[PDB]
Amino acid sequence: VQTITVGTGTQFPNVCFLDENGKLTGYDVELVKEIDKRLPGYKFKFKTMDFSNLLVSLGAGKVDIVAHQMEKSKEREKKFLFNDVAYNNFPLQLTVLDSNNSINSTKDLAGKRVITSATSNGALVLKKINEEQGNNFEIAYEGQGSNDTANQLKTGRADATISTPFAVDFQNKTSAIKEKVVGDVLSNAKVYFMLGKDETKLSKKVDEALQSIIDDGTLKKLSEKWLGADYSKEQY
Ligand SMILES: N[C@@H](Cc1c[nH]c[nH+]1)C(=O)O
Ligand SMILES: [Cl-]
Ligand code: NA
Repeated sequence: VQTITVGTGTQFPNVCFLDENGKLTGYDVELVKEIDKRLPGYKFKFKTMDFSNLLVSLGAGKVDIVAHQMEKSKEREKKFLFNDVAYNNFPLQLTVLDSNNSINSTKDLAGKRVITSATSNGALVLKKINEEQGNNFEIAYEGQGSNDTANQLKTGRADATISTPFAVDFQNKTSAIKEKVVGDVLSNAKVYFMLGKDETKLSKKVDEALQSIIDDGTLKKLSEKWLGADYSKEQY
């Protein structure tokens, strides 16, 4: 039996987070556990870290796989292996306070400040748009607590962020700060596991397991539980 170390986070509610009993859980975590169950030649264990360190760790060989709703991009494919079978969609839109109707196009960001998560695909998508627009807006990276994305939108310190409907909808359920998506879909990447380029055997095994999880209806059930019925599909 080969031990596989999976890098993930703890700061994505319903995706990778610690519950009331200090147990790591959420969609990505539970999917990996389901995959492990179906691969008797492997044992999967987790290594939790800041999201921003996950691909630094993967690149240094300190984890074998990353599971954190990772969007496929050509930049990431130049460095890492993606498995073939997707396990979510992560369509990105500008996201604003529910009261704010001043922004639809990215052109409406001129002179404004956008807050995002360092190292995320959405940050890259925004960077490229900024450059296309002649550097006409500011991109900043969230911090913790009162400096997180939601709080900087609440106070007006940030005018917008970039996010996906399933995530926005879940956050809104319990928050005083209501966010909404606006405008066009800026990126429509699917979500996969990320591995080292040498890890072709493991990637194939993961795809076999994930396909069986799709085929028996388990992914439908897992996605309904964690993502909500509106975001739950038989396959992605
Ligand atoms: N989907 C993001 C990961 C993420 C961070 N926070 C929420 N999602 C990416 O591919 O970079
Ligand atoms: Cl196996
Ligand atoms: Na296993």
